[PDB]
Formats: sequence, C-alpha cells, structure tokens
Amino acid sequence: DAGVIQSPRHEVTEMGQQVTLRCKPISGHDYLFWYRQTMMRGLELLIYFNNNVPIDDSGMPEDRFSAKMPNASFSTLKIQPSEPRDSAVYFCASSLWEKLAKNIQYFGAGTRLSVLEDLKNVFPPEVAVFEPSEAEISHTQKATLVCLATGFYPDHVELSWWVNGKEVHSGVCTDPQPLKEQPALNDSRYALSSRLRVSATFWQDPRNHFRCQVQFYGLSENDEWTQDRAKPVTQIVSAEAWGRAD
Amino acid sequence: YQFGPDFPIA
Amino acid sequence: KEVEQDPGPLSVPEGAIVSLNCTYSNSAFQYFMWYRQYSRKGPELLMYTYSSGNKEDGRFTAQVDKSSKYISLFIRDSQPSDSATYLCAMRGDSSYKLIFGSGTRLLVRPDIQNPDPAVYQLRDSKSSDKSVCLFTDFDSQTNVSQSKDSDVYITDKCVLDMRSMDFKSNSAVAWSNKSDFACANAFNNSIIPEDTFFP
Amino acid sequence: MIQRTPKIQVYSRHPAENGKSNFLNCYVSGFHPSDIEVDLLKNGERIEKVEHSDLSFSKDWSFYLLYYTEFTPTEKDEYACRVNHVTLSQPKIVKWDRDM
Amino acid sequence: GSHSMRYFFTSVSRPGRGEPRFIAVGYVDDTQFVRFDSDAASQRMEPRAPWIEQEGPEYWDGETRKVKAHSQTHRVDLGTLRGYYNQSEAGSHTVQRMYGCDVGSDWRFLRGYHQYAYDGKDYIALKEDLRSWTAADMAAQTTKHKWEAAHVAEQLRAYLEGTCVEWLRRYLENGKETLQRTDAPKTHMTHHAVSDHEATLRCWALSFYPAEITLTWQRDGEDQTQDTELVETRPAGDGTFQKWAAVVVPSGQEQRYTCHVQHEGLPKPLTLRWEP
Repeated sequence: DAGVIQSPRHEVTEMGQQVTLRCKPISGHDYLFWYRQTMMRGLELLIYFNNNVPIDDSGMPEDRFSAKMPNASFSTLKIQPSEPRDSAVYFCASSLWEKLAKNIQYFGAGTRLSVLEDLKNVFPPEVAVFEPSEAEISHTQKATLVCLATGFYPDHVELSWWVNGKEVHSGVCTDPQPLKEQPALNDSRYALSSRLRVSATFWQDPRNHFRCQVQFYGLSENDEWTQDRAKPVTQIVSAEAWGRAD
Repeated sequence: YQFGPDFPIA
Repeated sequence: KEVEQDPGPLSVPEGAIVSLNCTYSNSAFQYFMWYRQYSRKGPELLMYTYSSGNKEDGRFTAQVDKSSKYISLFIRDSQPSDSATYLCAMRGDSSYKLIFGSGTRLLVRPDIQNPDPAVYQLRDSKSSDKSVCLFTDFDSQTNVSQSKDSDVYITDKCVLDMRSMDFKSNSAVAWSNKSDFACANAFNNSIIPEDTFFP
Repeated sequence: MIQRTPKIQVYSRHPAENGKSNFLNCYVSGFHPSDIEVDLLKNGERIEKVEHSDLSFSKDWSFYLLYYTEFTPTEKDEYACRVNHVTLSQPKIVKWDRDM
Repeated sequence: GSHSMRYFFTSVSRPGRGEPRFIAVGYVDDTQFVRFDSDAASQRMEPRAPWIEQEGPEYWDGETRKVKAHSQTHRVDLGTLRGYYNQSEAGSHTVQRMYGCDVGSDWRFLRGYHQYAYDGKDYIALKEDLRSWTAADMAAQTTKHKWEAAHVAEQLRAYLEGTCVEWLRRYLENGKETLQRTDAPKTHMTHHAVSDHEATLRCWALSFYPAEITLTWQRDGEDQTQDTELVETRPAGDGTFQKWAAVVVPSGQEQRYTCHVQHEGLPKPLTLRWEP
C-alpha cells in the first residue's frame, strides 16, 4: 500500500536554477525508472537503473540533465540550469524482474515542475464562492454552490470542499482542467470552478458549515521577492458561506 | 543476439 | 521507435463500444501495452500482450497485428468513469524502456434520464456582486461552446455524482463583466434546448 | 570446493622452420578456478608481448585460454610455457617440442 | 551440418578489490564473435569476428546494455550464493552461466539450453523440454522456486525457439564466408623410435575448420584404440584447429598401421601410412 515516494510534489521556480527531483522506490525493488510527461512530447523515459546502475539513458536530454542512484533506496534527477521547456510532470517508478516480465511497474504520484522566465508573473488565486439562485431551488429542489478561483498563475492548484471540518467527496465536481482567463498570450492567469450539490434544507439550514479550500503552489521562502505585491507564496486561499433560509 | 532484457537474480 | 496515436478527443455516449489504436514502425517491438491516465494522475496499466494476437479482460480487448503494425484496445459498454486519457506503449527485448504514444482522450457522457435544462443567476457571499449564470441539469446531448473576445466572455462544463441520493447532473458555469452581460444572452454559441428564469 | 589443474600444450601455429616468423602458442584448458598465470619463455626469460584469448569454458565448466606471440624459431633457442595456478605448489614448465 | 550459437558468462568475486571480474563471450559454432570484460576500458560489447562488424548502432547498444545488466545480476548472485552456502567473505568464488541454441543442417530448431554453475559445479539447468528445471542441491532449489514463481522458463523458451535461432540463421548467412567454409585438414605422419622393440607413429591433422574431426589408428584394417593416444583438439590461433593421434607399435610392423582421418572438408576419409 505504501508505494513510491517522490519529492517535491510541486515545484514552481525561476529558470537558471538547479532543480532536484527525488525518489524512493518501494522497499525491496531493484529497478527504478524516471519518466517525463509534457503537452508537446507526451510520456517518455529519461533513464532507468538496475541495482543502482544506469542501464538505459538514451532518453536523457543531451546536457543539463543528470541522474544518480547513490543507494538502493534513493535516486535523484538534477537539472542545471533549468529552462522553461523543462516544465513537465516527472514520474518515478520502481519494479522487480518478475513484475517487469508482465510489464508491471509502480509509479510515484509525480513531481509537477514549472520553470518560469520570470517570477513576477506568479499570482495566487482569489477565491469567490457564489450562492444558489432562488429559482434553481424553487424549480429543482436542490441547490448548487459554485466556487471560483481566479487570477492564479501558474496552474498548480488543488481544490477541496469541507463540511463541518471534514473533507467531502460525494456531491462534488471540479473542472478537470483550468480555464485560461485569457488575455491573448500565454503569460495569462487562470480560473477554475467547482460545484457541491446539496439536499434540500442543507443549504437552507442556516447552521450548515461549508468551504471551498484551494491550495496554491508558488514561491518558497528561499525565493527572492521585491514587488510591492505580497510575495506569491505557496498558500491556502479560501472562501465560505453559511445556510440562509431567510 | 543475447536473451534480454536481463535475468532474474538467483 | 515512433508510435503514432490520434489525440481525439473522443466523445461517446455511455454504453458505447470504444476503439483506440496506435501504429508503429519498428518491427523489433514485441510487447505492447495499454494504460489509462486520469487527469493530474499517473498511468495505470490495463492490458499487456506479447506479439501474439488478442486477449480479453472484462469489458476490454487488446489486439496486436505485427504485420500491419497496428494495435488496438476495445472497451465494451463504456462507463463515465472510463473517461480518461488512454496511452499505448511498447518495447523490445533489449531494454525495459517503453515508447509511448501521445495518448487519446476519451469522454464518456453519462446517461441522464431526467433532464431539466435550467440556467440561473447568483451572486457572491460578499457585499460585491458581479454574478454568474449556472447552466445545470441538461442532458449529455448538448455540447457547449463558449466563444470569446479578448474582452470578457468566460465558461466551462462538468458532471457531479450526488451520492446517498442516487442522482447525478451536469453543471456548467459562465461569467464576464461586460456589464451588459446577460444570462439570456449567455451561451449564444452553445446549441441549448429551451429554458430561462428571472428574479 | 572443487579445483582442476590445467592441461598445457605448447606448439607453433605453422610447421616450424628455422629463421622464419611463426606464432608460439601455449593452450591451457581443463582448469578451475579461472585465475591463472602463464608466461612464454625464450631460453628461460619471459617474452613480454604475449597476448591471450578471452576467458571461456567447456561443457564441464572448466576454463580454457590460448596465450600466443610472434616468434622466429632457431636451431638453438629454447621455448617453453610456464603456468601457475592455485592447484600447483610451484609453477609447471613445459618445453616446446617442435615435433609436437 | 548443424550449427549453434552460445553465450558464456563468468564472474569471479574479488574480496578486497570491490567489484567482481565479469567476462562474457559469444560464439557461433567454433568461432568467437563478441566479448565483454568488466575491467576493460570500453565498457561495451566488442566485436571479434568481421561479420558481426556490419551490425549497426542499435544492435551494439542493445548487446552492450544486456551484457552489462547481466554483469550486475551475476554480482548480486555471488553474494546471494555465498549466503546460501554460509561461506566466508574472504574467499573468491565463481558463477557461470551458458545458454544457446542449435539448429539442424536444414537450419530449423533442434534444441535450446540454459545452465548455471557455482564454483565450477552444476547448480541449476533448464531441461530439454524448456519448461522445467533441474537443481543440484537445496540452494539451487531455492533459486528454482524463485524462477518458477517468476516464469523465467517461459521467457527463455520463447527466446531459444524463436529469437536465438533467427539471429543464428542471420549470422550464418552474413558470415557465410567464415562460418560456412570448411578447411580440410592437412595431414602428415611422424616416426620416432622408443623402447627399441617399439616405435611411435603420430598422425597429424592441421589447419582444419570446423573443430569436429575423427582420427583413428587401424592394425590391418582393424580399429586400434588400444594404447593409442589422442591430444585434445587445440586452436592454431588463426581460426583453424590442430590435432594428432599416436600409436605405439612393435618396430618393423610400421606398414600394418594406418591412420584414418574423417572431416567434413573431406569428400572421402583419408588413409595415411608411414611412407619412407
């Protein structure tokens, strides 16, 4: 159950710096694989190791990329200097001969890497939470909440819904992709909706406790910042509402 | 041409 | 070592048979696999074949034709939860390195027996109120287009599995602040059925 | 553990003719384990340029190697192979007999 | 005639030296065509016959990768087997693996094989059916149980019956000048006195390929394997082989003895008799 561990889960960084991706394979596994996946190239093997030794590195970029496995429990992949085109999801996997014979390997959760030209483009989400119309609950006897996170860049957000201090899963639908709140070009902040649909007089019950929670990944403390804007760090921004039968 | 990719350990 | 795969996207109705395929050129590939990837997640192995024809597991059938260098996956009785990107991959016997196709996105549209194409309006929990227009409860016949200016005309579209009730519904969301922005007017590039409310 | 001592054959590639370039061979086979020292000797003295085949082995798992060098046989020069191996308490010297 | 392709892998532990010495060689019939040595500079599979030189970049990368991967499992194995036998870390030990395939003179599959030895002794081997394993002792049983659970045998069998023989056929065609040649033996006889009621006749075959050859002595047309004497066939170093056989005979019986040479290069078996 306790599988491949990758670190960090997210990284948002400025071009020109060294990036280190880390992986611990499942204990006892003696193969470890590094892949990347982008929009432009799809899914690709960078390197794999066996017994700590690199076997096939034909997929490694020709110079800023280097991979090591100092011992059977730890592999790193390093990019130096990093460039915007390195932005991708990087996955690590591990396996064993008998599983690889049936073409089975086990994947970590990935590292999502954004390498940006300029950190002054980074913005955390403004999170607005709208209210059920009277009509829609007058007509259909249920009530839609709408959460709107806007103006965030890059797109490393993870939205959840919480009811009385428990994350809920049933009832929820979040867009699978962000919308670009598109001024023409690519440097362009993003927006995203989610809904949570509720039984009659859950919404009307003035007592009911609701929140759209949104994790943003952005700058870290060892990033420099000197805009008058608040430094757009990794943070949870969030909105809420109570029931209103009034 | 060798058998591959490789062998299981003993 | 190039494998070609059509990106789609495929949109099919629940219950439909889907056909995915890839072609390739390297006669040395001998192991052929299919993976499903849900969005913002890792790939999950579905089926694997050594050279060698066709195999069946549940609703899935994988096939390989090494002369035409053409492989496919068939999914019977497609379900909404099969919605995902589907990727083929392959290798030879000299390395565990996998070569993947670029993937095919599949959307299976849920069957929604009690449609009730409602729009609405709604405003924030703040003193401020710009609004939205929630187009909810339509059926999976109605594709939605937003059009745009570089000035604001902004919208998306998704499905919720309301559990403990045995319900489910489509909901989408549109907004802008063209201030002469109207719900009645919202979705004018989107072929809707008939409906409109009002405060 | 099982040890097997090496069989040694010393011989020329071509029929020997005094004054003519040839190759001197020392072939060791049937031995285990594989570590082994082999020198070709000219009147008792090591020949320095000696080459060998890549380590391989027979059906019974025993190893074999060919050591060899260019040489010009003469009437009076004595050539020999000298082998050492863990099964030998001291090196084994086998004289080249050009009739063999 | 029949043909074979065979690969031989040897690793020797070297306590205090760190990594084991790993050496691998491939053969078609009696002709070597590749090698790898963990201690050489290249760290690549290297060609050793001219006909394999024509293989492209992909081939060599593939072979290099498989052979290096093989050295790593041999290295694990040396530690694993040391444990199985409870042996000191101070000693040097040896693991050997051999595998290959034969074809008939029609070049269809005759048989495949795959065998493994620990310190120069049989350890585990795939039986001829290519579906089952024979293990020499309980260490080997433990390996057998792992390899059965892993379905190693099925992978091997698909290789030996398919890929191995396909590539063997390919090498025989590409190397037909080397590999499909026969070089008939050049033969002669020597005479040396001994005992003084006895002399030694030695019948020589030089410069022949393939290595396979049959020398016998006859006394008056009668098979004479009775104090007769055969050296092991030995490589000349130029791709050919050499062999002799000896018979010790009463002096003045010389003419009664004949040497019979059989070899694929010989449209007819040669008879030799002490001449002058």
